[PDB]
Parts: sequence; C-alpha cells; structure tokens
Amino acid sequence: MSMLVVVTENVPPRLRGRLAIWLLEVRAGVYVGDVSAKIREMIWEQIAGLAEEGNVVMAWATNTETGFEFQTFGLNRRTPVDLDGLRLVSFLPVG
Amino acid sequence: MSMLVVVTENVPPRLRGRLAIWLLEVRAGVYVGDVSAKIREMIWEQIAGLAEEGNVVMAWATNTETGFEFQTFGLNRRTPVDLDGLRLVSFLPV
Amino acid sequence: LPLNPIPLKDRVSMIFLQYGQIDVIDGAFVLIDKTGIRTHIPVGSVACIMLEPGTRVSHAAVRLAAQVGTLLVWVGEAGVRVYASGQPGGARSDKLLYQAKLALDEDLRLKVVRKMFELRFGEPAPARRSVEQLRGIEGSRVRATYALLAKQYGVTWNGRRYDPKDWEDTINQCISAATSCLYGVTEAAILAAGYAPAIGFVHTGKPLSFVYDIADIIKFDTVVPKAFEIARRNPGEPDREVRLACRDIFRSSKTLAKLIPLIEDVLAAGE
Amino acid sequence: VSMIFLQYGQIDVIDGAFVLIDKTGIRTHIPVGSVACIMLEPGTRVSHAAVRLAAQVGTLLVWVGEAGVRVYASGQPGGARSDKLLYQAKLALDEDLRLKVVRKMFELRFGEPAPARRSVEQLRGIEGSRVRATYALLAKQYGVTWNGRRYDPKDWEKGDTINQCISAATSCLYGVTEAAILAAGYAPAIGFVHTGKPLSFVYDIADIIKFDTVVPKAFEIARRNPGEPDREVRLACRDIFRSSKTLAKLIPLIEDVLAAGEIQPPA
Amino acid sequence: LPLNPIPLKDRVSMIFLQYGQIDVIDGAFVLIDKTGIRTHIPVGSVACIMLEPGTRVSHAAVRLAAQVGTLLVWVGEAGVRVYASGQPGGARSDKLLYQAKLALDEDLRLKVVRKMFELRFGEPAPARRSVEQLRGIEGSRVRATYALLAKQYGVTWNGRRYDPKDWEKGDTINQCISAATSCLYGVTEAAILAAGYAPAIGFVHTGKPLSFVYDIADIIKFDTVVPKAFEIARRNPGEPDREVRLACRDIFRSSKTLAKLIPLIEDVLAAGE
Amino acid sequence: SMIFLQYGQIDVIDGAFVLIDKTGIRTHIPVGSVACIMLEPGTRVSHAAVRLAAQVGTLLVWVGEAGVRVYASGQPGGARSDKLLYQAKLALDEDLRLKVVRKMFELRFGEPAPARRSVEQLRGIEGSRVRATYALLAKQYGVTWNGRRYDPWEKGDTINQCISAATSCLYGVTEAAILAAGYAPAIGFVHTGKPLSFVYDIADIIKFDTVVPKAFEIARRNPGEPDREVRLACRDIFRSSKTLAKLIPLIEDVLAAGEIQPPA
DNA sequence: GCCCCAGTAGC
DNA sequence: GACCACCAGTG
DNA sequence: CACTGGTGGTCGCCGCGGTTGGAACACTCTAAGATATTAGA
DNA sequence: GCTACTGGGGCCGAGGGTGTTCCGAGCAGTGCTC
Ligand code: NI
Ligand code: NI
Ligand code: NI
Ligand code: NI
Ligand code: NI
Ligand code: NI
Ligand code: NI
Ligand code: NI
Ligand code: NI
Ligand code: NI
Ligand code: NI
Ligand code: NI
Ligand code: NI
Ligand code: NI
Ligand code: NI
Ligand code: NI
Ligand code: NI
Ligand code: NI
Ligand code: NI
Ligand code: NI
Ligand code: NI
Ligand code: NI
Repeated sequence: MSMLVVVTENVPPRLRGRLAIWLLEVRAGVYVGDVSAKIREMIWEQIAGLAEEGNVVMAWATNTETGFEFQTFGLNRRTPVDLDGLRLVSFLPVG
Repeated sequence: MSMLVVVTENVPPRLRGRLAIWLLEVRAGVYVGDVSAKIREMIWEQIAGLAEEGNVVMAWATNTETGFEFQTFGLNRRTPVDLDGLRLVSFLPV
Repeated sequence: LPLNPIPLKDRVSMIFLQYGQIDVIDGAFVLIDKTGIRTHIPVGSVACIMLEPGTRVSHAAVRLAAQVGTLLVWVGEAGVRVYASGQPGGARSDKLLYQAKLALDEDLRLKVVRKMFELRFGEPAPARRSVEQLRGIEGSRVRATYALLAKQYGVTWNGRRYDPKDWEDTINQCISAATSCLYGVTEAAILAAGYAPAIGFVHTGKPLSFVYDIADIIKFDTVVPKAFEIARRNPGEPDREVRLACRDIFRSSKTLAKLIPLIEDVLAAGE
Repeated sequence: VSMIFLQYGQIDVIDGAFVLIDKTGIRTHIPVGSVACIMLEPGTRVSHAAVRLAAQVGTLLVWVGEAGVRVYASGQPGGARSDKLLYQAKLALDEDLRLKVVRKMFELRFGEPAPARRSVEQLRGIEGSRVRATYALLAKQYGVTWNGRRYDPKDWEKGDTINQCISAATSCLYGVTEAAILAAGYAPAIGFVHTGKPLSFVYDIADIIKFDTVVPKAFEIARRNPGEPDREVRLACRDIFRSSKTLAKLIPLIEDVLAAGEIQPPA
Repeated sequence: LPLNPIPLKDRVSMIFLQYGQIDVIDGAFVLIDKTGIRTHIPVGSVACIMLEPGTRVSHAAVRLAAQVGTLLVWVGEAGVRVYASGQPGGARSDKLLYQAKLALDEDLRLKVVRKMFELRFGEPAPARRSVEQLRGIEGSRVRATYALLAKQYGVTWNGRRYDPKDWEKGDTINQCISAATSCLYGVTEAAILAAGYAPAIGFVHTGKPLSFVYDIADIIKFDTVVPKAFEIARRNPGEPDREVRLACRDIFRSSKTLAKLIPLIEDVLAAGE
Repeated sequence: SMIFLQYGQIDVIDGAFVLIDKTGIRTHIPVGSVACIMLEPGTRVSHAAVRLAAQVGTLLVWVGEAGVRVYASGQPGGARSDKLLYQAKLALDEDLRLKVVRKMFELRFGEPAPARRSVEQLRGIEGSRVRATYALLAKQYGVTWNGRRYDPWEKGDTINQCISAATSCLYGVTEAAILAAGYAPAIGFVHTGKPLSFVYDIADIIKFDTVVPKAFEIARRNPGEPDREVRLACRDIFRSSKTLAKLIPLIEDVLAAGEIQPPA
C-alpha cells in the first residue's frame, strides 16, 4: 500500500475518467490514491496507452532516500535530471 | 516519514519558492516530498500564511482507510465533501 | 485497452450515495446532484456502493460498476439491504462446485456447521448435536450476548426486533445499520471470491444464506459492540455515526482482507 | 418464465407498477405480476423505487445490451434460488447424470443421438470433428477463403475477417445464452461438457444452436465484407435474436437439457 | 514566517553541483546552467550540498542554505573538501561545553579515545596505553586493513595517500577511496555541526581543522565505505566520481548513517562519564 | 584586519582576490592582506575564490550591511580549537568565569564591581542599572516609557520595537566580531545556555553607549517603518564608529582578564 | 435516453 | 549587483 | 491560470535572566486422410 | 493550460478442449530588569 499521485497535462478525457475510476481527482488533472505495485503498473499502462498527446507524471512512495520515485510520459518544459542517482527536475527555457 | 503532495493555484511566488525549499516541483504548482508530521504541519503553516488569495490543497499518506488524507485552503470549484467519514471531491457548477 | 477489477483487500469498505442521479461521464462513476454539483466516485476502489433512496442509476453506471468488480447495493431506511447488482458470472466454477458439493452432502454440511460454531464461540460445539440443536444454541448464545453487551454498555435492551415497525429505541437501529454494513461487505467478498451467496449451511432457505453464515461468524467480534457504543451516546444522526464507526472497525480489523480466508477455512472442514 | 425488454427511457413506479417513460413521453405501465424478468437495454435509467418494487416482488433485473447481445450486470447476483443451483450442481457432479445431460445436449445439437458406448471426452472429440467439417462446408457454401479458426488473442485487428465475424457472432450468442441461463435461475459456471471456466454452462448451451443461424450469418457478413464487420455481425445477431425470439426459446431448452438427468426439478 | 530547519535524519544524504551559477529565485535554491536551464534544488531537504569547481553562489544562496540548516561544502578533485559554510551560531552550548570538558582533562580525553578504539575495531584497546601509542596501533591496523581489502578485491596497492596532491598518473584506487571518504566526511561534518558540537575539537586527531570529523567518521569508515571504493576501483570505470557518489548514496541509505551519526557521537563522548 | 565587500563578484586574478563591480573598478587583494572578508548583500563568490581563501586560511563571513546581521560564515563551528578551548576553560572554572564577569562589569560601567559579589548578584546590579538607564533615556529623549514589554511584532509599543531592532543590529556586529576573533558565540559568562550568549554579553557591554540612545532618538521622531530607520541608523553608526574593528580587542581584553595564557 | 467525439472559443 | 514587487499579454 | 518581460526600490522580516498467485506446458479424443499428423472441441 | 457548449452518431471493443507445474539576584520606594 504505497501512496500514488498522477499529474496529467493535455490528455484526452478518456484517460481522465479512467484515472477517476481508481484515483481521486483533487485538482484539475491531479489524481491521488493509495495502490499496490501491480495496480500502479496497470495505471501506468492506462496512461501510456491513453495519454497519446499530453505529458503525464507519476510519483509513488518508496524506500528510496528521497522517499518516493517518479516517471514521466511525453514531453514537458520540466524535465527530470539525474544528479548522481538523485533525480531532480530542471526547467528548460524557451527553445 | 510519509509522502506529501501540495498542489497550489493562483498563489504568489513566495509560497512557490518556500514550497520549493523542502518539496520537489514536478509540475507547475505540484509539489512532492517525503516529510514527517511536524514538518508537514510547518509546511501547512507556510501555506496558510503565504497563499493569501489562492487555493492550495495538501494531501499526505496516513493509515486511514483510503491511505491518505487532504485539506484545502481557499475557495475552489473542486470542494471536499464528507460521505459518512470518507472525504471525496465534488465539482461545483458555474 | 481493457479494464479489470482490483483485489478486494486494496479497496475501501463502502460508499453511501443518496439524492442524485448516477451517470458515467468520460468513463467515470459520477454522482450528479439536483443542483448540478458533480461528484466523482472512485468506484474501482470501493468494495460496495450503497444506493440510498433518491438515486437514479444509469445503464452505463451499472455496467461500469460491474466491470470494475464493485457491488451495487440498493438499500432502504437504516441501510437495510433491498437489492444488489454485480458481475453476472463472478463465481469461479471450482469454488462454486466445491461449495455446492459441501452443501449437498449432509455429512460435510454438518462438518461446516460445527466448524462455524467453533470459529464463532472459540470452543468446539457439543458432540452428537444436530444442525437444529446447534442453531438453537446459537439463538440462546446470541440472545445472552446481546444482553451482556447491553448491561456492559448501559443501554436499555428488550430484544432484537429487526423490523423497523416497533422502533419509534436507537439501539436496534444501530445494530441494523451496522450489521447491514457487514452484510454488504460480506456479500461483496463472497461474490468476489467466486462463491454463491444463496448456497448456505446454517441460515438455509434465505436468499443470502452464506452471507448470513460468514457475517454471523464475526458479527459480535467487531461490528455489534460498536453499534452499542454508538447507541449509548444517542446522536442526532445515528446512521452516519454507525457508518463511520463500522468503517473504522473494518479498517482496523482488516475485515476485507480476512473475509476470503475465513470462507476458505470454514469450507475446509470437508477434506 | 415471462420477461420484457426496456429501452431508451426511465423506469419509475406509478400506482405500484413499473412504468417506462420514453424520450417522447410514452409511458409503459407494467404490472408487477405480468413480468418475471426485466432486461434493461442501453439508454435506461433505473429509479430507486423501481428497484425496491422489483425486490419486494422478486423481479429479476438484468442490465444487458440491445436484444441481450451482452449481459453487463444482473440483480440477485451469484444466483437467487439455491435449489436450482444445487440442482444443476448435483447434475454436474455425478458422472452418470453429467453424461446423461451431455448426451441430451448432443442429441439436441445434432438431430442424431450420439453413440452410447462413448464417454464425455469421446463425445468432445466427435464434436470437434463435426465442427471442423462444418467450418469447411460453410466456407465453401459462402465462398470465403478459409485457413482455419486460429486467431491472435492479444490483438483483435490481426485476425481474418471470417474469424472476426465468427468471434463476434459467438460473443452475441454467449450474450443471449447467458441471459437465458440467468433468467432460468441457473449458474453459468456449472458446466457439463465445458468445465473449469466461469461461463462453461454458457458454452454448453450456446454450442447447441450455434451453427443453426448465427455462424452462417457470420459467414454471410464475411462474404459481403463490410468496413466494420464486427459491428455488422453484432447488429445482425441482434436482429436474429429479436426476430426469431432466441432468448424465449432458450429457457425451455435449458430446462429440458437439465431435465434429461432424470432428477426431479425444483419447480 | 521563520522557516525553521528540518531534522538531519529526515534529509537526503548529499547533492553535487558541477557548473552554473547558484541563485535564489523567489526564495528558492536554484542552479542556473550556462544554457539557461533552471534547476530548483530542495536545499532544506538535503544534509549537505557539494559545490564543484564552476559554481558561483550568491549571497542570498548562502543565506538561504545556512538558514535552512544545510551545510555548504566546496570541493575540488574527487570531491575532497575545500571549504564549508553553515550557521554562525548553530552550536548548542551544553553539548559544546561537554565536548570541551572532555577535551580539557587528560583522563576524560583518554576515555573518549579508548571508546573510539573500542567502537572502531572489534576488540577493546590495551589498558594503560597513552594516546600516541594507541594512535600508532591505529595506524598499523589501518595500514593492514588497506592492504587486506586491496588483496581481497585484487587492486594493485601501494599505500594510502590522502591528498590528491600526492596522486600519480594512474592511481585510481586512492581516487575512489578519497571520493568516498570525502562524502563520509561531508555528512559527518554536517552531523557534528547540526548536533551542536565543534568539528575542530578532536580527541584522536588534533590540530587539524576537522579533527572530530575525522574521528567520528574514521570510527565507521571501513565498515562499508572503503571496500566499496575498492570494488569500484577494481571495475575501473570511466566516470569514477559519479559511481562512487552513487554507491556512497546507497550505503548511506542502507546503513542509515545520517540518522546514526549523532547517537554515535553521544555514545563516544558518553565514555568520558 | 578585515575588509567589507559588496555589490560585485569575487573571483581570482593571477593569485589575488579580485572584486569586480558594475562600474569596472577591479579591487585586487593579496592572499595575506586580509584575515577575514565580510560579504555584504550583493556579492557572488566564485569557486576559485573560496578555494584560495581555503588555501591561505582566510575566513569568509556572509553578513548584512555593515554586519547588521550575520547570515553565514566559513569554517563553521570555528576553525581554531585553541581559542575554543581557551574560552571554554575560561567558562568552566568558577574562579576564571567570575573574573571574566567582573571584567565585563568594569568595561561596561565606568567603575569596578563591588567585591565579593557573585554572578547572580552582579546580574541583579546589572538589571537595576539597566532599568535606571531606561528611565533616564526615556526622560532625556522624551519618550513615553512603560517597560521592556513586547509580545513574542507590529502589535506593540514603538519604543520597544526600536530597542528590539537596535539590539538586533548590535547582536549582528557583535556576532561578526566574535566569529572574526575565532571564538564561539554560544559559550557565555553572564548569559548561559543560548547559542548566542557571548554575543549578548559583549553586546551588553556597549549596548547603552550608542545604539540604544539612537533607538530612543528615532523613537523621539515618528517615522514610518521604524525597523528600517533603526537598522540603517545602526548601520551608519557601525560604519562611522568602526564598531566591528573595536569589538575584537574588547573581546581579547575581556577574556584576557581571566589571567590565562592567551593563544597567539 | 445515455454517452463519446469533434470543433470553438474564452480566460 | 542580487533580488523582489508590480502589471498586464498570450496561449 | 501559468509564464514572461522591464523598471523602481531595497539590501530587512528583529525581541534575549537561567534552570527544571498466473501462465507454460502437458495432455484426451476423433475423424479426416501425408493412414501420419492435424484441425477442431 | 483547462472548461463549457452543442449537434451527430452509436448503443460497440469480443474469440473458450482440460488440468497441472520554579528559581536566583539586586534595588527602588512590592514591581523591574537581567
Ligand atoms: Ni443469523
Ligand atoms: Ni480477445
Ligand atoms: Ni584518521
Ligand atoms: Ni519576533
Ligand atoms: Ni543581556
Ligand atoms: Ni432517442
Ligand atoms: Ni548597483
Ligand atoms: Ni521576469
Ligand atoms: Ni531588472
Ligand atoms: Ni534595475
Ligand atoms: Ni535600482
Ligand atoms: Ni524573565
Ligand atoms: Ni477417409
Ligand atoms: Ni464447445
Ligand atoms: Ni494546471
Ligand atoms: Ni458539453
Ligand atoms: Ni448534444
Ligand atoms: Ni443529439
Ligand atoms: Ni442523435
Ligand atoms: Ni472495432
Ligand atoms: Ni486448445
Ligand atoms: Ni532608596
């Protein structure tokens, strides 16, 4: 039972409703829940199979030094970077 | 140590930087971290003190039935509702 | 891209809905108010959705609820179960034929009944006793147990009276609502595991016999005492207090996680 | 065992009777004693009073597709009458009764009675051979290129048009078959020929009338080769089930198949 | 709002910053690349921030990092510590006066030294041995341990050389050990400062500006940090610094060193009685 | 010696600390010409500069304007253990601690303390003299005095606000001085327990000489935002009087009166 | 009658 | 020199 | 509602008695017909 | 970025042989101040 949060941007309403099937949409495109590993992987299958055009990010609680992990689908101005294993987020300029 | 997510809306940049001190801004206004209870309470002190005119909702991992809880600050079209103990989100129409 | 149900242990206990139309918007379970306030319901994460009077469900809504494996339960006043819709084939043939085989042979049926007794009262049933005798012992033990909980919680008690006619007496309402919650999640569990709720051993004849057996096993261990506690405080909203209290009880007791292995260990009498 | 199909309306209760309010305003008052089963097609909204009434009079509600093409949900889930479930289960557990029911299924599917020497597995092999020859014979009758039944279970769009038409047709047939098994009060998982699967009885009863109409219709749609063959086969099976009243004719067939076990029915 | 610091155990081990200028944007610790890529950094959620050559921190950045209790460590080749900055008055008077009282008396000092020896090696030190003799025994045991790990992982060994000034052409093992033990000295210094002690008031090491850090870190150095550096040196990769930082991060997470550092300090100083 | 740098970037040119300004005026600084560098707001430090200051052992202290606040400092926790153990030995011994307290009294008030007085008795004398000074300044500058009343900001009396700000600045420069000299701000003699006790002591020595009468001088007026006015007035007083430079010998004499061999 | 899909501004 | 506050314009 | 841009204005956000489970595979059977293996259940 | 509106079209995403691996101080005149 790990906590999950999924932030979608510019996805079709199909993925939004599908995420609303299991997760709670607290804000526009921000879904929160508490799922297991398999359920999380299935949710990521829904995202990778239905995002199509937008950018989605999924973060879940783990035993890492940061306490959580996250992966992305699509492109966004905020790109994850790897700092010696500690993955942060960088903000790309226009271009 | 529990997971923490703070999603802000229409807040001055002071609160966005302050949240950037302890949390990771993975999306525009969406912050994710792993903090203790007292650190969470302090972050909420920052949120309530700095939002002033925006709506900020914070959720954290707990041992409740849903596995997490959340609270809001400011008004928003998505308002929490209580269903016999289970707190969901309702969307107020225009 | 398919849509499949999640396991029962990873779900929440129940969600009560009332006064509003239940639609499917963009593939999501949505409860629309008379004022237009849309309220999404994470149907895939709930074990059962109780539909109080005033709920107008749509065809796509019952379809979606059935597809994600979430039992729909139309309830009346005090949460008493009226109807239910679920997966038309959620039963696994091996477990269903096993349950039916134990129900047909009277020897294995007696084994399962005595196993239910021993799991209920923590001591083996008296030997060479029939099913009717064990049922009468169950009646006296349950009566004296209601009395003992009444004297311990300081509640005025005179009898069960599950018919809301003689209520006018909040303790019976609290017991009816609490045991109604337990029957909802218990029927949901029995449907999920692949068994038949109508094929029972103790409460034979009734359309939800197995639900009454399994739930009657663990009723007083968790759910009824909390109903007495809610009844002693005498709140203005007994239904809400009983629902929230039962929710906390199911959470702390891991009821959804223990329901299926309870059924397996009950039916495990006839090797 | 009577039933009615409601479609495109809201089901309320007026003066203690089921009423189906249409988009145009055409009320359809239904007395509680006139129907024992209500099939809810797409486009219907159910009110709480209607479910309470159907519950208190014991009316079965089954949310299905158009003409019972798919069975989405059903009231009284898991089986309502326990005596019918234990009747079917008793028929399926005893090997003699099981073989009797299987033999009746054979005699109903093909006009000729099966050889008496054979067991269930041998009758299964005979079934396989006859179905093979039927696939070939239909393939020649409708003039469609036939390479076999093999399809790709992972991706639907990787199979032949004929396999798509057959698969959709058998899907709809499993729809009406499941509707008949639920309306008759029996468990779809308790099978005789097919076993182990949660819809084995659906496969058993559906294999009896499969190649009588719906599969030839699938070969016809495959011959015409439309743009959307799955939708054309589904609507074609819909029209077949409506025009020929397949669901109505299935329930006596179920009761007779189970009746050939020579055990007293629940009734 | 005061923004008070976070406990050290809840923080992340370390973050290395290589190039760009470090600014404070709306109160945020931001690393700006020469291409314009802004990278916000949770300065409040990390124990120590390492600054490699090429970084140009601002006044508000040092003010912010100090205010949130995050140690700044300027490093050079293989991340060997060059400088540091922290709170100007982040030391607790009671613990500092206790450490000082232990350092002043010769007897208490010898007690703390014997505690360090007993916690470092699996056997207590011989009795009535002075500080110099125990330091020599420590030197011999440490040399034999270096040789032993070198023979276990099969690395061409010549002897421990601390500073990168004495490095030769292809000496990579001392580079890995220096980077790893540099990380350990970083988090150890951050723990000593956070707990309120003085990093310069040492017992085994003396006179060096980080004597106590070298003591506390030398206690638990060889348990996990050094042999992993010998392993990475055996692999001989292309980017040894990043690999050593990865392995040290996973060791600090697994052994939970950041949380155990302060109890080790208090248990070492406790022997002074 | 020390130098204040502000409004420019600190780099290294041919082995020297260079301060580069927006006007193009380079400020070259040899490695041995400064013992400490006070970094005011507006300074960005290059890595080579910190590396050079480390190689030559120069202290870097990030402060406010004229050391009004002390935000950070290099060599955290002190780099010289000899001075730390010197102050600590002065603090743990009752005789030496009493000697240092008496020196603080003699350097604060123009007359030596009454003999055979304990630290708590000298503390009471100190409190009484402080009260008489508060009343005297209130009468001199014509400020309505009610006491040292403050609610732990704006919802309070203005005079206590000005005094609070002024003492904050003085704790700033005093902290910068204690850090520059190489001693711990937490090890105090009169004040004990808090991490800035020594700052409160040395600041208490020179508190009512300049900064507090200036706080009452601004309280005599009624300007908007008295915090900024008091902070700026204290800044200009610390620059004009060279308080940071004069505070280090004061510390060395206060600790020196313990009659201990001081570190060179 | 219910629901998805597409375009079309509007902030 | 570094950093914040303000006030729209555009997607 | 988030991001961007330029210019004026500040260098600030304080106080200080001490201490007490699922899929890979392994199979039955039959009638056509490569009279062996294979397609269908 | 998200969100509201509003006709037009479709009722739709399947396929089944089987089971088995609280306290000091002062000091002014009981309160202030440290
Ligand atoms: Ni009962
Ligand atoms: Ni399929
Ligand atoms: Ni050492
Ligand atoms: Ni304050
Ligand atoms: Ni003082
Ligand atoms: Ni219509
Ligand atoms: Ni300028
Ligand atoms: Ni800008
Ligand atoms: Ni500008
Ligand atoms: Ni400007
Ligand atoms: Ni300007
Ligand atoms: Ni006080
Ligand atoms: Ni032949
Ligand atoms: Ni078949
Ligand atoms: Ni957004
Ligand atoms: Ni719309
Ligand atoms: Ni429309
Ligand atoms: Ni329309
Ligand atoms: Ni239309
Ligand atoms: Ni299709
Ligand atoms: Ni097969
Ligand atoms: Ni007097």
